[PDB]
Amino acid sequence: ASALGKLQDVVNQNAQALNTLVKQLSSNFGAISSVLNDILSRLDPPEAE
Amino acid sequence: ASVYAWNRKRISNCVADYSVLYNSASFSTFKCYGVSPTKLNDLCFTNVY
Repeated sequence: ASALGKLQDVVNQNAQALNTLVKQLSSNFGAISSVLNDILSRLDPPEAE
Repeated sequence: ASVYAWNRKRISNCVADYSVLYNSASFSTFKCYGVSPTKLNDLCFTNVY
């Protein structure tokens, strides 16, 4: 099953990039929370910006 | 209580109305950090001290 090394490598690289992006959707980045809806619901626009 | 040995009361399992406190005229200061005083009747918390 080791014949198709390059094709599997390419598939794995693309999947890794997509998974990294989706996981990056969930880092605080310094804000109060990593979810936008709670930020909008808890704070007024001047303090939520 | 004194400044030291300050009281600590736990509040849970209730319907909390925060418009009664904000509408109070006596309160000279009502600073809110991390939350909007107007957007307090729309939230839900686990424990209030």
